[PDB]
Amino acid sequence: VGVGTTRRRPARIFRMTVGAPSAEVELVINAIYCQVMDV
Amino acid sequence: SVVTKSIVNADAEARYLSPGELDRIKNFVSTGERRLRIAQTLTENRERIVKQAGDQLFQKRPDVVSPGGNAYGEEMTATCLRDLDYYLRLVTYGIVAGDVTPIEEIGLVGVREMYNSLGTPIPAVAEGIRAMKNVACSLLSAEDAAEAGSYFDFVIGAMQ
Amino acid sequence: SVVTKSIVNADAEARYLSPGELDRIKNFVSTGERRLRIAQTLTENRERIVKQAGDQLFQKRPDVVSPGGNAYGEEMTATCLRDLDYYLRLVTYGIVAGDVTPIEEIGLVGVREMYNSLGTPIPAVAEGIRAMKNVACSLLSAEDAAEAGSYFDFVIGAMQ
Amino acid sequence: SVVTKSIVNADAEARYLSPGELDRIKNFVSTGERRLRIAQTLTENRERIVKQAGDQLFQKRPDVVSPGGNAYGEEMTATCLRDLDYYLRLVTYGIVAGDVTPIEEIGLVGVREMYNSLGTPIPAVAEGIRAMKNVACSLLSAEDAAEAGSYFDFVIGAMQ
Amino acid sequence: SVVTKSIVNADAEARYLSPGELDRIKNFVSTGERRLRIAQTLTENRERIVKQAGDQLFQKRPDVVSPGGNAYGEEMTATCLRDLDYYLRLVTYGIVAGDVTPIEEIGLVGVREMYNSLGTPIPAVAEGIRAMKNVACSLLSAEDAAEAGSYFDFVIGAMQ
Amino acid sequence: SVVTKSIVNADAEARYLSPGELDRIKNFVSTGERRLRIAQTLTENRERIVKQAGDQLFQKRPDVVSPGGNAYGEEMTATCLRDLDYYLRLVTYGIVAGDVTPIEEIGLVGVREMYNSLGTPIPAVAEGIRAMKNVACSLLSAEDAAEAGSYFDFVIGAMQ
Amino acid sequence: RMFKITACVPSQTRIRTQRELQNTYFTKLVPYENWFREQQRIQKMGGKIVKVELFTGKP
Amino acid sequence: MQDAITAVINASDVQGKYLDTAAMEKLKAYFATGELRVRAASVISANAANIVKEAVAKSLLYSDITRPGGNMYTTRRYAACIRDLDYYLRYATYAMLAGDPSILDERVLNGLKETYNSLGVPIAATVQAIQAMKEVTASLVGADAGKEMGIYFDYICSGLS
Amino acid sequence: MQDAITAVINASDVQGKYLDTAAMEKLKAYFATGELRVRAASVISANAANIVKEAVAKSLLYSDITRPGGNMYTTRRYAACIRDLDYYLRYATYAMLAGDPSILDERVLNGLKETYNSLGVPIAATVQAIQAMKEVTASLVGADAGKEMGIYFDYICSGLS
Amino acid sequence: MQDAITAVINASDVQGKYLDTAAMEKLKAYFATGELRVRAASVISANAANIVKEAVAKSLLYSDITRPGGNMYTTRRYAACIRDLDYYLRYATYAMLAGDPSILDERVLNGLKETYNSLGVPIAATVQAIQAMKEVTASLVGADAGKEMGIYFDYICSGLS
Amino acid sequence: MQDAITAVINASDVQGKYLDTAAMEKLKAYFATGELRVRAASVISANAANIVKEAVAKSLLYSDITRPGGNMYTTRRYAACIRDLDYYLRYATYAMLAGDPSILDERVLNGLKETYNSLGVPIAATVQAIQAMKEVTASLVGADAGKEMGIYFDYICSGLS
Amino acid sequence: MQDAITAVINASDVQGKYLDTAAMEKLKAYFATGELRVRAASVISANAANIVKEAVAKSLLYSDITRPGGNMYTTRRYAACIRDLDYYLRYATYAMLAGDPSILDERVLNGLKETYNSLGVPIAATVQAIQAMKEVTASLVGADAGKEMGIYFDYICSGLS
Ligand SMILES: CCC1=C(C)/C(=C/C2=NC(=C\c3[nH]c(/C=C4\NC(=O)[C@H](C)[C@H]4CC)c(C)c3CCC(=O)O)/C(CCC(=O)O)=C2C)NC1=O
Ligand SMILES: CCC1=C(C)/C(=C/C2=NC(=C\c3[nH]c(/C=C4\NC(=O)[C@H](C)[C@H]4CC)c(C)c3CCC(=O)O)/C(CCC(=O)O)=C2C)NC1=O
Ligand SMILES: CCC1=C(C)/C(=C/C2=NC(=C\c3[nH]c(/C=C4\NC(=O)[C@H](C)[C@H]4CC)c(C)c3CCC(=O)O)/C(CCC(=O)O)=C2C)NC1=O
Ligand SMILES: CCC1=C(C)/C(=C/C2=NC(=C\c3[nH]c(/C=C4\NC(=O)[C@H](C)[C@H]4CC)c(C)c3CCC(=O)O)/C(CCC(=O)O)=C2C)NC1=O
Ligand SMILES: CCC1=C(C)/C(=C/C2=NC(=C\c3[nH]c(/C=C4\NC(=O)[C@H](C)[C@H]4CC)c(C)c3CCC(=O)O)/C(CCC(=O)O)=C2C)NC1=O
Ligand SMILES: CCC1=C(C)/C(=C/C2=NC(=C\c3[nH]c(/C=C4\NC(=O)[C@H](C)[C@H]4CC)c(C)c3CCC(=O)O)/C(CCC(=O)O)=C2C)NC1=O
Ligand SMILES: CCC1=C(C)/C(=C/C2=NC(=C\c3[nH]c(/C=C4\NC(=O)[C@H](C)[C@H]4CC)c(C)c3CCC(=O)O)/C(CCC(=O)O)=C2C)NC1=O
Ligand SMILES: CCC1=C(C)/C(=C/C2=NC(=C\c3[nH]c(/C=C4\NC(=O)[C@H](C)[C@H]4CC)c(C)c3CCC(=O)O)/C(CCC(=O)O)=C2C)NC1=O
Repeated sequence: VGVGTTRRRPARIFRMTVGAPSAEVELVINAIYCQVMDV
Repeated sequence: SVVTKSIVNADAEARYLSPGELDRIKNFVSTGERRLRIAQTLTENRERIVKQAGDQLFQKRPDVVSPGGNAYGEEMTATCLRDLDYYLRLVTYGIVAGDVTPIEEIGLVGVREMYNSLGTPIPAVAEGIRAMKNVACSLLSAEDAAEAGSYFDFVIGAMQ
Repeated sequence: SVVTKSIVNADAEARYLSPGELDRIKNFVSTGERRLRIAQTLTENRERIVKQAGDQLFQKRPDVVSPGGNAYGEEMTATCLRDLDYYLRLVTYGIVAGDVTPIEEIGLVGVREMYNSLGTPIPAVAEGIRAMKNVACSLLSAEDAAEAGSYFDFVIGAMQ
Repeated sequence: SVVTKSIVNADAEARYLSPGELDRIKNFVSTGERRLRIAQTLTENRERIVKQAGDQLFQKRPDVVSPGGNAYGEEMTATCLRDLDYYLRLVTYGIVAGDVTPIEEIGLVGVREMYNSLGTPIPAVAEGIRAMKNVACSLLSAEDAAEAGSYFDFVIGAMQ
Repeated sequence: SVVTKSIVNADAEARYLSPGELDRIKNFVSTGERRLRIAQTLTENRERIVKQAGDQLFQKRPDVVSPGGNAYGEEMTATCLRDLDYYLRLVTYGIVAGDVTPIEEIGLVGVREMYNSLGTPIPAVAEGIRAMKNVACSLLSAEDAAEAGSYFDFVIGAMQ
Repeated sequence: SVVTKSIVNADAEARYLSPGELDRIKNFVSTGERRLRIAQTLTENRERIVKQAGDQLFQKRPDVVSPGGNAYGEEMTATCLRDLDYYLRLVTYGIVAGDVTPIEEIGLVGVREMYNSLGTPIPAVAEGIRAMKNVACSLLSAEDAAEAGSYFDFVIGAMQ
Repeated sequence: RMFKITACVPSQTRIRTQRELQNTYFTKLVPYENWFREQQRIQKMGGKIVKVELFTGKP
Repeated sequence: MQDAITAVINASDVQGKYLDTAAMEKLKAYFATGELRVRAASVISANAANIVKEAVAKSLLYSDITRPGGNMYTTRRYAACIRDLDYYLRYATYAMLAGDPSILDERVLNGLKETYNSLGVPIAATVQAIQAMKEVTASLVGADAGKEMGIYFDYICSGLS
Repeated sequence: MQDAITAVINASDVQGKYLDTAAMEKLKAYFATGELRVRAASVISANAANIVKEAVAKSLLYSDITRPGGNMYTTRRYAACIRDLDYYLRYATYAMLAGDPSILDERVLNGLKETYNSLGVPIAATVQAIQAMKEVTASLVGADAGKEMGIYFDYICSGLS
Repeated sequence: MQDAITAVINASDVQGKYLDTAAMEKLKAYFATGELRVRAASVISANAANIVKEAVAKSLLYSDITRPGGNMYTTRRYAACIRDLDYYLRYATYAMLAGDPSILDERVLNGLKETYNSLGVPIAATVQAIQAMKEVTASLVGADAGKEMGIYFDYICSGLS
Repeated sequence: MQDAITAVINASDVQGKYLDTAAMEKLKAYFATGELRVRAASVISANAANIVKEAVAKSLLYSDITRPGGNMYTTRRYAACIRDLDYYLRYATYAMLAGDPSILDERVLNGLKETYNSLGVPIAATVQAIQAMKEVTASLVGADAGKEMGIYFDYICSGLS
Repeated sequence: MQDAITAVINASDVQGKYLDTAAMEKLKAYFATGELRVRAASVISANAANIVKEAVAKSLLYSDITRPGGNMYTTRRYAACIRDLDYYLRYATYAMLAGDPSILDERVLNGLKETYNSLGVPIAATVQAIQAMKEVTASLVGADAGKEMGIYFDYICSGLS
């Protein structure tokens, strides 16, 4: 019985930060809605 | 591009490009000529594909093609076909790039708003994309058709 | 795996796997056999590879193994060889995986903190991995050395 | 300074310092003469302490002065002495302030990053700081050595 | 305690206790015997001081004692005096602790809301506290009165 | 205005004004004539109502008018009356507007702090406002008194 | 009514590995009530207030 | 932000006297006109999407701006262009209902011309399209409502400036 | 999350031994399955919306659940039901490609049953819908792909119930 | 921020030199005045509210600024006027006790002039109120304490400039 | 909040009584032993890194815990383990300075056992590591101070088990 | 951001026409250079610490900047200088992989001059250091990689303004 590396390893998440104007800006926008509001 | 997407992820992580990510870019370099050849074929047969797919789309959605639809009259149908041609050119650009992000910037952003402003039916646009996929399968090799079909499938989702 | 990294990106994007991402997964499927063969070679020559690497690392920085050094004494030198062997096994896992995902979760997250606590020199550990890279290139085929060298190089950069 | 830390707390509170906070200010005012006297001793014997501490550090960690160490050669060793002198003068400034905050602002923030990039061993630098503290204990009165030892120990902990 | 408040700040900053904070604790312990002697003197003379201060407060604010004031009638005046006595005991506890935190926990947190609910005049209560402070300063020895004055001044500021 | 407040809510929704909200605005348009006539009557009797309310307030709080009170002295009483009249004029403006929010923005925001700076009792100011409300109800018609009572109730809440 | 304020705060306490230039120098718009707390917070951080301007027409 | 009645109240507050009889007369006239304005505004809200489409057809349809590189020749650009026109219409509707264009100038026109100039969007061309939309909207709404629509369109012309 | 290759690597790390022959053939099984997996994933993405529509039509449409008071008898409720089904389908497609149920356990099936219970949405109704979606997906993907997709979807349905 | 000792240390750090006897004399002056400054600062804290009230009356007692249209002629405006002066007094008291004015300039003066210019509030009127506060604080605290309070108030006047 | 002196004050506050002789004696004892506690706490902070290194060497290292599959096999787990010991020591020394075991229960021991159980940390191994720290800390601090530190360390262990 | 392929796509989109044969030849040249660029980027990551060390030593070691009052005479400033230099090297390396400097200019060169002006750092001294780093990087990577790296570093030098 040996615990594998997945022993509370993956709780973290991708971090969304603003930047230069691109279509990815709406991905950041989506993230803001997705987290501040619980969609 | 594929390099653009991978570099975007790496820049967010603030890490130099990972070995696997670099390998992905190297694979893009290896298959660049084949991707360009497929794109050149699409551009070469662009007009014929447009005509055949237009006939199939009109058959699928007769009401739009007929008067009393969005493509009511020759002029309205021609404008609709011109918009479809712009879609096809964007699809060729995306297939050459290997990443659907350029196509998404060209057409996917606010696509629902544009279709609503025109009044035209989004499902019929999607059906036209499917007809283009069948024509592309006819005019491409089996390996080429699969990749082109994948990009076209992203286009179908964009139509929805 | 490379598929695992792509899945993580897709989950963040809240979208099905991109066509290009699936293409890289297909490339990983194709290269599974070659990667497994390279990993088998490393595992087969495991003892000699890290033995030569240990001699090279101790030659490059004799204070690791000298009196007053972190690994002074036979038992601590064997423990140093074990740490190198842990890294070698992780590199073999990563070569099979086709991505940095296996190594990053084991030996590339917080490794600086752990080594600082015990007292072992991080720069000397990095040099030891470099010595392993040279030995592996000697013991592998030219393009096998390139891929294995890439995974090794990510490990070395992580130590920095 | 003690006044500076009190000012920070007061800035957040937007309220006048409580009687206990004022008592802390009064204690610093009462011991200002003691702090100046201790600083007088340290500054007067500063150069001798630096040279003695250099001898002690080289004895305890000869690897630093050994071939391949950072302080190999007269120029590098002189740079080591200058760095130790900068730390000692910073300690004197902090002792005069009465709080480790002035020393922390001047240095020891990012010191790990800077020294590790330079290539000198952080543990060896910490050992030199410890030798300086021992020399100060020998050269100063016990009551002054208590305060001076405390500020020295804060520097040692930051180095760790 | 003052040491307790410093420990709270240190825990929030996620750092071991600062040398200055430790010095604050040492000074408080050294002065603790005098602090408790002053506190015991205040407790011993608490009743007489309470009576004198109550007379002075009524003289300064006759309307409050008179009908149409919060302390209208003997019973209302008695409840007013009881609240003052509880505040005096809390002030003694704060002086003994060497920090205003014990007094702040007991009262002055939401005290304005309590006064608004009851209708009792906050400025008159503050003046009564000031009268008690003057009488207590006269009653205590000069060194003890100096500390007691600071604690009482903090209470007066909370009242205002 | 009430329509303006509804417009602000509609702007936050980023949608055109709600059907019920527009109907309420139309009702306000009809009610404007009654509001104007009632306001004209209130303005005509404003001075007399102010004098009567001042006498009632002096009866309620003789101590405030007397020495040792906020209105002690002719000058202090005159400033008190000016504040009461300014609040009455603001109340008339708010009633004419039909929006309690405009009156709250102009005054009664932080009014407790303003009264604290002046030294006047908020409860005594409230009692004066209540006397003015009773006089205004008598001066106005029964329908006008009902609206005036609502505005006075908002003023009473601000006073408390 | 809101104010367009631009201020630059040095990140002395945390030498952030992730890109922090945007946070180091920024231009933002804050409500008039928000401006009191935001100016105090920027002062607490120690950043210099490059500019204060009023987007609203009337002072 | 200021209502029409609130603006009269603000003037009286600055004066330090109760609202004048002439100001009260202006408020009463505003209420009387507001009833008709409100009915027309409800009509405008119901046909807002149709009005936007008509203006876009009048100018944007079959235009060089629609042709590639015309600053509206993208899916994102087209969505933004239509959205900006609709937002201008909504803010103008609020201004017409209030009787004061101060709110529209305060938020919608606050640096909008400068931002559009930085973006490169043609402010004058958009203003011409907005004027055509204003004419059509005024015709549908009526003459009295067209007068209010004219005030909102004048604010739009100032925004073009 | 985990993959087939990643899970074998985890097991080897637990054991503390370099790649064995057993490890080699487990990994090789994943390598062989990759072609089937990726082809099926492309098909699933292409017909994803149609899959949801077919599943609810086969199971919950034209039923009391759709009729008033059935937890799906609102526009918002119906949209939410379709959304949750799409969430399960997307994570299941991920997990099918990955080869391991760790993704479904970590994200899809975390607290879902308790939240569904407190809301009052029927776990049994969701399970029936998931099985219907599995049937539609197997038909679209193909026989070999349907077997794997069945395993992953089975994990989601079993965890929900 | 800075203190007297901290400012001397900053100058010494820029110089790079060991502690100087002249710097020790300056620090000794700070230590010698610190005890009296601490007692005076406690007095200022005790009577802070009364000092603010007296200064507010001196500058604004039946003032035209209080009268309608005077920019302090609102409940919110009057409260804000009180609040700013109170904050300035507290920060100035801390600066006077510290013996260094740089912290006061950075925390309070930085951006204050720009904000006051945008608001349109009269800097000179605030400076007159600040001078009245300095006079009242000097009277309550004493002449020796008033000298330190005067230095802090002079820095406040410079910030108004 | 709870400290030794503060807890005596809090009990007296609940009674409402003025300071008793017994309360004065207990507070005097806290004042009396503060000197030894303070000096030892400074020593602990100075040699904190060496203490956790010694503790893991004496208890948690060169065993199955750090060998594969032992919950420390990976660098992430090892870093968290030494970090956890460091936090244990830091809050323990906080509490040792305070003199009251209540502080550690408020922060260190609030849900700690449940968290460790959920993550799979060996409770016994953590307890033995804490005991090893107790030996090392006693050696550095000295017997008189270490005995006081040992009581609060042991309270942490009791909370864990 | 932007890449070489993305730039070709942007030109084609502005044209509104399918890719020309000459444009395709430009894309083919990018594909040809990609292999060397990718290997060079991997080499840069492996020797990144060595590159930073050598460049920093050549630029400012044993200099007035290191000496007291030289603005790199604090440990925090020294670390921050290394951090800024490493960020410059890394972002430029990613741009070198892309083959297009637009991403580097947008991400790193926007507002950098204003921020450095506020910081007081010598942009010209940083430019000399970056040029020295370009020389060292060219030496380590090789001639072909050095030429592209030099062009990107020249773009960084232009952004230093
Ligand atoms: C680069 C991305 C992009 C696209 C794609 C785009 C499309 C686009 N489609 C338009 C209209 C239109 N689009 C359609 C579309 C259709 N009607 C049908 O019956 C079919 C189902 C369907 C296509 C097969 C029609 C009919 C119009 C004219 C609207 C009308 O006048 O009734 C117009 C307005 C007229 C014009 O071109 O000036 C644009 C700009 N604009 C863009 O910037
Ligand atoms: C309480 C709110 C609420 C609504 C409104 C609602 C509507 C609703 N409409 C449905 C079907 C449908 N709705 C339509 C609608 C139309 N087809 C047309 O040609 C017209 C343009 C249009 C109506 C005028 C059609 C055709 C179906 C059947 C779809 C099918 O199964 O093929 C269904 C699925 C079948 C079912 O009931 O199980 C629902 C749930 N459900 C709700 O909970
Ligand atoms: C871990 C991933 C995850 C899950 C599983 C999840 C489920 C989830 N489902 C919810 C509600 C809901 N879910 C349904 C779904 C259904 N209606 C039906 O008829 C079917 C039997 C069924 C599925 C097909 C409905 C109707 C609601 C309530 C919607 C409402 O009335 O507001 C809610 C409450 C918030 C809301 O209303 O959306 C959550 C959080 N959220 C998550 O983040
Ligand atoms: C337009 C909104 C508005 C209001 C209302 C307002 C009130 C206001 N009331 C004041 C004073 C005062 N207010 C009172 C009030 C009272 N004393 C009593 O005994 C009564 C219970 C009560 C009145 C019914 C008194 C006595 C003063 C003078 C106090 C002094 O300054 O010495 C002052 C200070 C002196 C001055 O005017 O400069 C202001 C500004 N300011 C405003 O901008
Ligand atoms: C670090 C301490 C600090 C300062 C100094 C500061 C300045 C400051 N003063 C303000 C407002 C204000 N300040 C005043 C002050 C005055 N009006 C007068 O007639 C007098 C001459 C004068 C007082 C002596 C007024 C009236 C406002 C409100 C402006 C308005 O809306 O009309 C505001 C706007 C936000 C608010 O309502 O607080 C700021 C930010 N902010 C701060 O955090
Ligand atoms: C999966 C990630 C991972 C790794 C790699 C790992 C290694 C590891 N190396 C250790 C020790 C050590 N590591 C070294 C390392 C070195 N000394 C030198 O001179 C060289 C420069 C260098 C290696 C080449 C030494 C000397 C020790 C023993 C320390 C001692 O007991 O004095 C220890 C502590 C003793 C023990 O095994 O209990 C661990 C856990 N643990 C992990 O969880
Ligand atoms: C005011 C705070 C502060 C400090 C402390 C500081 C340190 C500092 N140490 C340096 C170098 C150095 N530091 C060391 C340090 C050591 N080598 C050893 O063997 C010992 C263990 C140890 C000292 C006891 C060495 C050897 C160098 C020279 C590196 C080289 O030239 O290759 C340098 C670069 C050369 C120069 O001074 O120009 C700086 C700036 N800078 C600062 O602003
Ligand atoms: C997108 C990549 C990126 C860059 C380039 C960047 C620049 C940058 N450099 C900074 C600091 C700094 N940069 C330096 C740099 C130098 N001092 C010297 O003597 C040298 C000539 C030079 C280095 C070559 C210094 C000293 C500071 C600290 C200034 C301070 O707050 O005191 C800061 C302030 C915040 C911080 O501490 O990080 C930024 C934002 N930020 C970024 O996100």
